[PDB]
Amino acid sequence: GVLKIVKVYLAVKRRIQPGDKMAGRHGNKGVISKINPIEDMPYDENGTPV
Amino acid sequence: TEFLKPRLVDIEQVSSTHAKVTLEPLERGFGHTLGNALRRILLSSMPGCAVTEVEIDGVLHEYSTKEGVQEDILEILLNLKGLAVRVQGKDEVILTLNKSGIGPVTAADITHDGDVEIVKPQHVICHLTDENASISMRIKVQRGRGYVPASTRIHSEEDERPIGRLLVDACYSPVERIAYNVEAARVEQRTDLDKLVIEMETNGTIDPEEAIRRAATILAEQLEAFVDLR
Amino acid sequence: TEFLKPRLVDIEQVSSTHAKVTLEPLERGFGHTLGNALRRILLSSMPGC
Repeated sequence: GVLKIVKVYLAVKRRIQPGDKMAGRHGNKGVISKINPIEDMPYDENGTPV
Repeated sequence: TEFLKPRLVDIEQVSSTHAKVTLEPLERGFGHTLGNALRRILLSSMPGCAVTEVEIDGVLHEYSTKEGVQEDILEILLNLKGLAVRVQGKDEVILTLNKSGIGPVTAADITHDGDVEIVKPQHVICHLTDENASISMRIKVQRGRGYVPASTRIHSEEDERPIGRLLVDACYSPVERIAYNVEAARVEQRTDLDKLVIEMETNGTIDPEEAIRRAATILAEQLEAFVDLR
Repeated sequence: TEFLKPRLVDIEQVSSTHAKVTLEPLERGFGHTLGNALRRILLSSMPGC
C-alpha cells in the first residue's frame, strides 16, 4: 500500500531553562526554578561568582 | 553636607586583559556603595562586539562536517564566540577569511579591515589537516551588549535569511570578571576615608579606564530620573 | 548603548512620614543596583540633626 516514504531529520538545540531537571550522583535531585543574572549571584572575595 | 569626591588615582594594567584600578579618597561607606553598584553595571550593561553571523562556503548547516577540517562546524562556531574583536568606527563589519594548507588557522589569518583590530591574533579558529583543504568564510561582527543568543533572534526574526548563513549566539559583553576591595585611605585628619580597588578582567580591548567612565555614566543617567523628576 | 531610563511613576504618600514610590521601567538588574545604593546613602549618609 505504501508507494513512497520520505524521512526528514531535524536537529534542535535545547538550552536549559526553569522546569528542567538536574542532579548529582548522590541522589540529589532538583528542578531549576530561576535563572539569575550574574550580577545577583553570590560571589567570593576574589570576585568569582558561583 | 560634607561632600567629598574621589579621584581616579592608579590604573595598574597588569595585563591587557587584567587591570587594577585604585581610587581615592572615598568617604566612609561609599567604598561599598559605589563598589557594588558599579560591579553590577560592569557585568551586564557593558557594550562590546561579537560574531553575530557566519557564512562558510560549502557549508549548509552547523551540524555538518567539512572535509580536511578536524573541527566540526559547531566547534568552529564556538571558537568564533570567543573571538576578541575591536571595531573602531562602524557598528557592523563583515570580515573575510580565506586560508589553505596544513595549518592551524588563527585570527591573524583574517583580513583585518582598516578600522578593525583583532585583539588575540593567536586565537585558534580551525585546524586544516589536508594540505589541499582550503577554507573560506565571512564572519559578521556586530556591536551590542549583554548576551543575545541565536534562539532569541530566530524567535523575533521573522526576516528570512538565505540558507547557508549561520547565526551565532552573540556574547557582546566584554567584562569577564570583576571584584572590588576596600582598604582604608589615610588623610591627616580623616583616617576614616577609604580606597576602592577595582580588579577587572575583560576580554580584548575594552579599556579599563574607558569601561569605568561608561559604567559611571550609565549609573548617572539613571540618577537623572530620581533627581530631575522629583 | 541604548540607554533605558526609568521614569518616576507613583508617589503614594500614605503619610507625611511614610511614602511609597514605584518606579519603572528599570532594565534588568538595575532594580537592585539602584535600590541598594540608594538605601545605603539614605540611611547612613542623609545629614540631619
